[PDB]
Amino acid sequence: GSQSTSNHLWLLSDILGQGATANVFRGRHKKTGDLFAIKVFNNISFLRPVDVQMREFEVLKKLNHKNIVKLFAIEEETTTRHKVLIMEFCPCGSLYTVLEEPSNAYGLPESEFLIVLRDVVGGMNHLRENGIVHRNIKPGNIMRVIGEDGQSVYKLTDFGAARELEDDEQFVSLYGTEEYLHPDMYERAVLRGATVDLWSIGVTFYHAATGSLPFRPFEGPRRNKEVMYKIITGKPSGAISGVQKAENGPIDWSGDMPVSCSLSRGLQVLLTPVLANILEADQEKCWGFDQFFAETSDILHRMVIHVFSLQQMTAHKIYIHSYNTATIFHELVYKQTKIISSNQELIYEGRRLVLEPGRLAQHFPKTTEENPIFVVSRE
Amino acid sequence: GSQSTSNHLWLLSDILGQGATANVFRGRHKKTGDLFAIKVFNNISFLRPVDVQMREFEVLKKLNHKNIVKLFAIEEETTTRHKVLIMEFCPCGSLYTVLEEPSNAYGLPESEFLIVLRDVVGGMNHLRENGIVHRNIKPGNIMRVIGEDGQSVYKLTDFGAARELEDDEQFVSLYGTEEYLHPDMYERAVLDHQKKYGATVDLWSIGVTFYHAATGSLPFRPFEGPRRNKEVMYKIITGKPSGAISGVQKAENGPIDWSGDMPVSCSLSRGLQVLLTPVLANILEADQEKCWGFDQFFAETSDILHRMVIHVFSLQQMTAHKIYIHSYNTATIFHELVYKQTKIISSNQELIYEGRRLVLEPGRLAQHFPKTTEENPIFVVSRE
Ligand SMILES: O=C(NCCCNc1nc(Nc2cccc(NC(=O)N3CCCC3)c2)ncc1I)c1cccs1
Ligand SMILES: O=C(NCCCNc1nc(Nc2cccc(NC(=O)N3CCCC3)c2)ncc1I)c1cccs1
Repeated sequence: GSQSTSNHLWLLSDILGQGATANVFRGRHKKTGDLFAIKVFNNISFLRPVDVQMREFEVLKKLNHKNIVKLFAIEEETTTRHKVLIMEFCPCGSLYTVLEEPSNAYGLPESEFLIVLRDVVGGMNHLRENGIVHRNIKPGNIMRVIGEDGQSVYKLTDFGAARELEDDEQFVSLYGTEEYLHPDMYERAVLRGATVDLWSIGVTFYHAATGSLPFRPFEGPRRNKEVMYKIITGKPSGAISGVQKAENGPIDWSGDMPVSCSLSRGLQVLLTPVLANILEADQEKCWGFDQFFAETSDILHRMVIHVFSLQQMTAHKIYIHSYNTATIFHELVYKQTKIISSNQELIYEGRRLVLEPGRLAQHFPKTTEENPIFVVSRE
Repeated sequence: GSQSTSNHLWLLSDILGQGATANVFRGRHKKTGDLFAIKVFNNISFLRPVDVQMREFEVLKKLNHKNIVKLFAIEEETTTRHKVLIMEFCPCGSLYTVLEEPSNAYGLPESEFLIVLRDVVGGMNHLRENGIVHRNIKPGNIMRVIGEDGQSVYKLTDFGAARELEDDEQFVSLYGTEEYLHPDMYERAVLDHQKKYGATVDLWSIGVTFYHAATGSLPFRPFEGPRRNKEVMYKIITGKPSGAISGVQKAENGPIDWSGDMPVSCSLSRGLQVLLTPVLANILEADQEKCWGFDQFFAETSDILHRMVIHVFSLQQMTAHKIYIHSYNTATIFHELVYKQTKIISSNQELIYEGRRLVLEPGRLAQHFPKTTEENPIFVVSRE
């Protein structure tokens, strides 16, 4: 069948998404023919507590960002009178289907990954500025939109398990007397969450970088659930992935990106610390947000100088800040090349290149994979 | 100063209750003049997420029981149009004020206590049947109402911190796929963690409440009292050896005196204490894997409520004894309970009732024993 509102119309066979509590359909405005995604809650859904039901509406009401799938309106279904959500339609689908593309079997292209990095981060920041916590971030609900400039824009959606956090202050005054409180209640209301998203993002970022999941059972994630729980909960600090090659074999843990990572070493080495800190179940040790945004911004504010090592026959991306000196450039070159700065001899556009030790990165000549700054070691 | 709605009117001076997010006032209905309690929220309270604000209302919409303060209507205040709660008014007040009665300084009388036990369990069962957790139960919240027989009825109220908890079991794959879920989320995604947790916090509060009612004292007492010294309070509640039902700080910065038993000054029969302490001990456990479930709690407490009393008097020590026994319990178990309180070996146990040696058949049921009273009790002497 079909359903509608006074402004929109959709067919139930036009499913875009299915979940425990709701479906999302592709609909059209009755007068313009403009496309929208309509989220409609199911009967099961109405058995949850009313205040829980109210959460998503309240969360989406708070958000308006380029990296959050846009809420256009809340309308009433003509027959049921049930409130539905009218949202931005993203005909390209999600980071899920992108990752299904073969060309992306060992990770997104470096530029597209950086896009993912920028947009997911921008979305998180927005959730954080609004006291929101999503709790179920996955490639499947990070939607892709081809922007004005032909470039992808990513946008978060599916805030079904989301909720607003509050500072404790409103709760505490709430209990007058403490003599009857449970220890936990006491701890919470007398003496004195969000990091769950950071974990999901960490895993999402891992998947985008490698085409693989960081933690997986030998049998695969869906089938071995016991194993999975031990892996993520028994994870050595600093580790980024743990895999089981054995039927009931031990977990091979790693602190670095796998060898087939689609990203340059330049970026791998920046990305790793970020993952290691967010993929920390112990809330004590996981990064807080202000640090997460700061470290990722530090990745995104860098420019790239393309280097090619002629002695090693390898290509390199140097992630440097526009204000960084040449001294620093050479140091970043050594970090990947293992050619001491003293022995680094450069060549640009067929002629030898010499850099004042105090020149600035934004005044280096323009480089490209096709036209890089060559390095060689001169003993 | 005063406020109003279409139907009710209250004077700001007539405050019945006062808290962080709301006040409760005594009002009258504009036509009938019937008294009611009215809960009015403060502005600060509206800074909370709307869904949180909703809860108390959505809770009170679900509840209907004799042990839960009744909701009459949700109306709007005339000047602000904010929603207010029209509630059953309880002139008598709460279990808290009852316990402020001099005669209750060492606990309630067995008769009230048993009533308090029954009602609280009844209400807590209603909450549990509706997935609710109160979270802030205390004598101050437990309202007292005179029933038709002149007997007390107790009723829960003040659901300011309450919420209705989702049963995770009811749905399949609430979260679509798990590969990206934080471990806590994964747990909820595949494992009654939240419902089992929320449940216990009310059990604890109920424990402290019953201990208070039975003794006139709080079980966990820093030397300066709970309000004065929160670090110790916490250490005591957090550091309590299992089986312990109280911890008291006798002196300043002194060690703690732990007890697994009721204090000797307790106003309850030993018959009742022996039954109550294991209940107190298993709900006053901070340890999730050690504490009782709700089901045990209900089974164990109803075990107490569905026992009959047989009044015995021991000629040995000249003392009276309440013997808590099930209508289906046998003579065998009766002499057992008697010895536990009397120390008279079962065999030496010679009984006298209404001036005649009582010969209990070996297997007859405690339902077919003589009806006793504190005034007409079975006497028991040793035949040595
Ligand atoms: O939201 C959810 N899940 C997120 C998805 C559904 N929800 C929305 N979906 C779109 N757009 C969309 C959807 C599906 C497929 C596609 N297209 C493709 O996949 N293509 C086309 C080109 C290659 C493959 C686009 N917009 C806005 C929304 I809100 C939920 C699932 C269960 C409860 S909620
Ligand atoms: O709910 C709360 N606190 C619980 C109570 C307030 N709320 C209600 N209160 C009554 N009745 C009532 C109350 C207080 C006192 C009395 N009477 C006395 O104290 N007496 C009478 C004789 C001697 C002293 C009666 N009914 C229904 C309700 I809802 C809150 C405190 C802060 C926010 S909420």
